[PDB]
Amino acid sequence: EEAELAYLLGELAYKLGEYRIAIRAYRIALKRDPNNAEAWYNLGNAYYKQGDYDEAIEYYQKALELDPNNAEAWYNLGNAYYKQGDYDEAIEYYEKALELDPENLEALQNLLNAMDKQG
Amino acid sequence: EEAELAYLLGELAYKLGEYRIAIRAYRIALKRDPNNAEAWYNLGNAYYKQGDYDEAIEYYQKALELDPNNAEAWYNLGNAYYKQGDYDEAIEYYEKALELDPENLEALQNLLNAMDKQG
Amino acid sequence: EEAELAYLLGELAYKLGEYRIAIRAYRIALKRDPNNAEAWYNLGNAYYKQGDYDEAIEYYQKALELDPNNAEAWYNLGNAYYKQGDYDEAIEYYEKALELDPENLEALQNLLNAMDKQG
Amino acid sequence: IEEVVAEMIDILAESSKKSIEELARAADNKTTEKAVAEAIEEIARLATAAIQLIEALAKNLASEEFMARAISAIAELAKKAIEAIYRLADNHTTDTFMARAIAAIANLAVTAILAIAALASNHTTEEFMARAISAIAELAKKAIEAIYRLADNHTTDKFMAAAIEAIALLATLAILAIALLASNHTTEKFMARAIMAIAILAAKAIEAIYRLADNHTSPTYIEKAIEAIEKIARKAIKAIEMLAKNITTEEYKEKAKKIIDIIRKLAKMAIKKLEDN
Amino acid sequence: IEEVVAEMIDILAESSKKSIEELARAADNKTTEKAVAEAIEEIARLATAAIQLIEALAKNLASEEFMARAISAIAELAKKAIEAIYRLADNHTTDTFMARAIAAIANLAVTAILAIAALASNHTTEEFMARAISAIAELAKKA
Repeated sequence: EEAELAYLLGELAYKLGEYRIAIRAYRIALKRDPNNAEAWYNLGNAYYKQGDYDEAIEYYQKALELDPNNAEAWYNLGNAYYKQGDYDEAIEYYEKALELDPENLEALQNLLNAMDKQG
Repeated sequence: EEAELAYLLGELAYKLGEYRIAIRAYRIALKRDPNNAEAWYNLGNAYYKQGDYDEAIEYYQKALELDPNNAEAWYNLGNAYYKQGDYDEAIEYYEKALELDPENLEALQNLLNAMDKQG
Repeated sequence: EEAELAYLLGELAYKLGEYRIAIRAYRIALKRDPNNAEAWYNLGNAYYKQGDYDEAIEYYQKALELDPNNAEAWYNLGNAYYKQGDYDEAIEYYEKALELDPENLEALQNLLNAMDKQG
Repeated sequence: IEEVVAEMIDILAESSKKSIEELARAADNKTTEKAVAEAIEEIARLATAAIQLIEALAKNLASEEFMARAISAIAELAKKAIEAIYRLADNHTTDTFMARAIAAIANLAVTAILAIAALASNHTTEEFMARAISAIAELAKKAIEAIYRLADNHTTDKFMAAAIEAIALLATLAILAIALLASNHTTEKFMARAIMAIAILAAKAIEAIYRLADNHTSPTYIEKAIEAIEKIARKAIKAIEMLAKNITTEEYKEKAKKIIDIIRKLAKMAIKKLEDN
Repeated sequence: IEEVVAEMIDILAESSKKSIEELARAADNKTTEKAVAEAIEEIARLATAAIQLIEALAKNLASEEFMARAISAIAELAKKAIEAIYRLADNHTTDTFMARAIAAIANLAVTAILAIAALASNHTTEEFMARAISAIAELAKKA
């Protein structure tokens, strides 16, 4: 099962902070299995960690289509939009993350900040 | 040789303490090559480290059928039985580990303790 | 793409200092793709790090045939020859590394030392 | 005339800033705690006096451009005094002079804020009132952060309660000062800005308190932190409602409600976590 | 507006009163004369500053009910500062810090009295002016 090994290599490298490696390994795992929502999410996270926000947004969105209840992905999607200055989108996604998980204090604070920057 | 890569990923993750990853990688390596005694042994060790003693026992036993001279596996098999309260078995396996390696002080001490708990 | 995963596993293990693992993974990556100059180079480096200078020389030479502008490989090829006492070769390779990169202070110093040991 | 009054203000401000820097340098290069204590008190004493002289002169400036310059001079001096104290007073194994630093920072922030509001109330243009609101909010945030950071540099929980109370004080007065100036706005655009300024400051005050209280097991600090958090939310919300009542465009009232609900959630969530500790 | 200004005054007054009590406690439990000297000066310094901030805010209160609250806040803080100093500064074999205590008490009384008169002059009702007179007389007697 090359797809699982690709996944495992990706996860190990990711956990160790070796994002360059993690990205290549996840691309392989996903090429073989496009429905791996977790790999899409972590692929997006590796880009996010590198400041590659455009990629982080695309991949977070795919992970969410596969799994709409991933509150953390909603939160980070909002964060990437926020970082790019897209406050209208940041608000929309922080609100979803909170509906799924009201305990996310960071989302509440970032939500309020996005509202300040908005218009 | 996917089986060797699975083995290598397993060993790297194991060495780094990432037992969750090591287990999945070893299962793949063994699925492809059931005679890999070393992988069976390390598979059992990863479970042992996690407190998963029932699995550690099964896998240690398989590694030993493939390689009866593995004193360390005999020792750890005895330890898993000991941890579960099976003192009769712990005694039997500590004795074998010692026949293979008389220098194992821990086995001697655990052997005596198992004898105390026995009956 | 097993060859890429083999490469990635090799690079991760190498970076972490697990040269035993890195070597086996690189051998697999190269078996599948003999033109991977970078893998040849890092394969040679893992041996170099272990004191396995004969292997380090062979693999550095292959990496260089594939990529003659690799100043670092020229430098390390010279270092392996130097370590074995082959000062005539060490001189030849330090000079090439310097032609490619004049800033390599270590090559200049080692070059002068090789000249002292020479004849 | 305005030129003369404004020049006198700029002169006093430059003299005061230089003196603060020199006091800090004089003590920063010493190994004597007493030298530092004197610099902490002298910086605060000087900045306070300078602010009061500026206010007295600033009252003779009828023009908005000039009042804005006076406000800036006060705000700049006050923030410089706070930074000088934060650095000057840091470390000391966290056992010596932390109480002085907290009190000094909070006291300077109070004087500067009230002084700004005192002058700011004479602007008749919403744009200028908005600038004053920002100046108050920025001073309040800087004072809160300096106090917060000193409190978390601590090696032991000595004086964390002072930090908790000082933050609650500054946030409460700054909120009221904003509401006070904001009560003179007539356009929803500006009323909305005042509401966000309050909400944000309230959120920052709550988070700083929460984090300090949540850093270690501390049942009596938890009791203080919880009341401070609820207190801040009460003041922030009432201020928002008072301003919100003057909005007649609806969409803006909906936004004010969202803001209030966010504040309520922040207070409740922060409290629940502190209660569980 | 009056509600806001009045609230700010009450807040400053409560903070100031607590701090005076704490300074007195911190020094009351010490055996070092210097700790006491600092508390004597800090109580007076603080109360003086607090009074001045209250006066500045109080000037924005046109309503008599609110001015009366501001007057009370000044008077209450001033008398608390005086009591704290009296107790804090007592004894000391009567050789140490009596001069500081006398000056501090008299100076606080002067600041508080003049500040009250400054606000009190804006009442237009005889009943309120009478309250201010009483407040002044009580501070003078306590000092």
